Amino acid sequence: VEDLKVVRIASVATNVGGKTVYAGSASLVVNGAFPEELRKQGIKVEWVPAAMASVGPVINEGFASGKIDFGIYGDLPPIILNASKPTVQLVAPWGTTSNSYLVVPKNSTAKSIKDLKGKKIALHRGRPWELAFSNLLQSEGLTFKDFKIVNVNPQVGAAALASGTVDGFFSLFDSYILEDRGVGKIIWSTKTAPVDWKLMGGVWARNDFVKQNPEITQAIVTAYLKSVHWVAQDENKETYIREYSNKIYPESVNRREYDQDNVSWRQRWSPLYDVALQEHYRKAVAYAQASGLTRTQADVQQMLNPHFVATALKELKLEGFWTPNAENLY
Repeated sequence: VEDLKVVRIASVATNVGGKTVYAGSASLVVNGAFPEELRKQGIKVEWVPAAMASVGPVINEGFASGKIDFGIYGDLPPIILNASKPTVQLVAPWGTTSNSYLVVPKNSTAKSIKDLKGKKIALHRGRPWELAFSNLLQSEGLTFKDFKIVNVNPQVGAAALASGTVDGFFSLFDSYILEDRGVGKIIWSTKTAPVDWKLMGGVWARNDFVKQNPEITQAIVTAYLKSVHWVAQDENKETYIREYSNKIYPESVNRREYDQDNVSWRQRWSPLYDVALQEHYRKAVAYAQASGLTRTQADVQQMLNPHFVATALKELKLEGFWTPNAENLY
């Protein structure tokens, strides 16, 4: 019978064939040594699992009402929350969560986005990967104006491309299934893009919680990075793939997401607040407003707090384990 501090931590969760998937980082932290190590510190973690579209009325809302303290999820929601009012801080970046991919029907002429001018492209609007799409367009001097954008989820979009109902499909690693059923081909991917075009996020903390409890916040961040250091070693890549990845999809699909990438296995897990992170966040906040997800732009600086990872890396002797990325002069 101990005197524990209850710390409420949210994650995005999904039940697949009797089990629960958590968005990459969380599964490792929910299923690893993290809860137990915090227990030694006098901290009881309590999980607040959230279905993939309860994120607003459960996570952002729990943050808003102070009923949640930490949240392990993507950068898009907390950006939307923070625009309304500064509420939440990034205290541990989880690295780069996903590449994005351009897929064309198996028998297509198309070799790069240029070839799809005036064509139908299936894209789930208002999703983080829309930023990568926008970037790619910008990179080659194009706009949304130059395409008919079919706004559909990845499943409808996948079915549509397989049919030849669209001429292109922009999505994440679910794209590989289309290659496997022999009905699509990937022709572009963020594996050839700057690091900031990749999806991000991590461990978000309620601003008031941090201000009141720097010590506990630190214990969480230090404990988090311990888990991350463990998974970021190559010998544990296969364990991650088999135990902690996205089980909606076959292991080979999950495995291909990391294949031939310009970011190593270890670097995918980087918690560094490097130039490429800052830039991604600057870019993401601009896109959130332009796509009308928010009226306002969140102050990027007040939303990023590098103090805890800095303390943790010194404490864990991991100051040289990751390397900071610079601005990619594209």
